[PDB]
Amino acid sequence: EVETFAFQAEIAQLMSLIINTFYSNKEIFLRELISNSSDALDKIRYESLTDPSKLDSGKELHINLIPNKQDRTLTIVDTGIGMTKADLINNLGTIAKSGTKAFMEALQAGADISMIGQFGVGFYSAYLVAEKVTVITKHNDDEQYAWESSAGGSFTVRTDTGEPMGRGTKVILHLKEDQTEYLEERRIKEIVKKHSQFIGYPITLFVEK
Amino acid sequence: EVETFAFQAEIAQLMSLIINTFYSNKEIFLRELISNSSDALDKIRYESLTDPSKLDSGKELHINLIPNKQDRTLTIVDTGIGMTKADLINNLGTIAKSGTKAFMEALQAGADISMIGQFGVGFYSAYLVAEKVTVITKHNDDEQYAWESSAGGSFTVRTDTGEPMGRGTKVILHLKEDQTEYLEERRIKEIVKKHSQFIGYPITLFVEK
Ligand SMILES: CC(C)c1cc(-c2n[nH]c(=O)n2-c2ccc3c(ccn3C)c2)c(O)cc1O
Ligand SMILES: CC(C)c1cc(-c2n[nH]c(=O)n2-c2ccc3c(ccn3C)c2)c(O)cc1O
Ligand SMILES: [Mg+2]
Repeated sequence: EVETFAFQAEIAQLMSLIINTFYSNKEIFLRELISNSSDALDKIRYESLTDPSKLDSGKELHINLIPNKQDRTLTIVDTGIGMTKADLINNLGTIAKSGTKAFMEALQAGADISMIGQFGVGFYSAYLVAEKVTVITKHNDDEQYAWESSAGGSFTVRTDTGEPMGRGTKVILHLKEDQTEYLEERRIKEIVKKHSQFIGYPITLFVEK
Repeated sequence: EVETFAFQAEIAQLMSLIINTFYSNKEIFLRELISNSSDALDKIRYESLTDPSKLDSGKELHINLIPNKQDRTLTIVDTGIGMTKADLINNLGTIAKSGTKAFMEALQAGADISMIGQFGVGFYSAYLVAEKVTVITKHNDDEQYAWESSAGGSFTVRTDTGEPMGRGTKVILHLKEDQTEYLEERRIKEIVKKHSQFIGYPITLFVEK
């Protein structure tokens, strides 16, 4: 079964702002997702200091970047703590209602779209480049779930009974037709170096066949 | 009773690096602490969406900056989620062993001390300016505790039975004698504007009598 939900009104506003504001510095989406993965990795790392069994679902803490030119998708995989079904539905674990409001007030006072991550809602910058986003996630305390949205005010959640991930989150960006530069190896490397050079976990850029 | 602990060896190394490396851009300490407070505020905000009683210990989410020229202290107060005694002792809730190692490897590959927060250990940059740091914290699930360290490889934890804080964390920096500029109103404002201008919670700079 696929369940369909409406975004809270503030998030629907934020998504529409991101989709419809003219803003050419779109590459910041990657740093925001990589920063989310690092946070999730910190979370499982910290919990595992008190309970080492929480790593039975996989001991390696890393981030993988997977371009696919045939599907026109960019996928960011991490082996972080993942999210429960309730986390997914509660705006992907973000404080999105209050962060959106503070963010949009900051935009009126001189802030820039690239500061979206300082308000806890950097995930939604995926819609700078993507027409649709899928989040597949597995938390130790729950089953594997897939969240999906093409904006337009709604999102879906379903169980993901295919290939298990052990533990972690996979964000699949279905890129807009004019944003395929973010599938290019040289472009991804350039962005990682500029905005995410020194982070606490290995980043592996997959190459294509 | 005051209990005395030894830092793990990696943290003692990191603290010694921060204290003994020549590095003039010391003002970044404030952004790191303010960023920690914002994270803790995000935490209580997110938990309160599922359980509004978690705000019975105080509903306002903010950050206060308190200089005191007579005591030569700078204090950052937030009403975030706070920390338990175990969190305090487990390196202040940080992943400090693994973050320190990754950080110091990053320092060898071109990173700079100001990137300390990208490795989850920004708190320890307090020792750029402070000879001693006190952390007084109150989490909903525990009693009020005071953590303290003047570096030198050890720290103390005691109960703090004086003035309750409801919920949150107070970081008291006892400034080094040559670092009193960070008590000046114009200096604090300048630093907040440069590094922490757009964040999701109000920052109030206290003035002095
Ligand atoms: C939100 C997006 C979809 C996302 C989430 C997680 C994730 N897995 N487990 C977690 O706790 N997180 C996480 C981490 C940071 C976050 C939130 C919410 C707000 N911030 C700042 C959630 C991830 O690893 C990658 C991601 O791109
Ligand atoms: C660590 C210092 C002392 C500190 C902690 C908390 C705090 N209270 N409750 C929390 O969870 N945190 C917190 C927040 C962020 C953190 C950690 C550890 C690593 N990062 C990145 C801890 C605070 O509000 C202010 C602070 O300066
Ligand atoms: Mg952060």
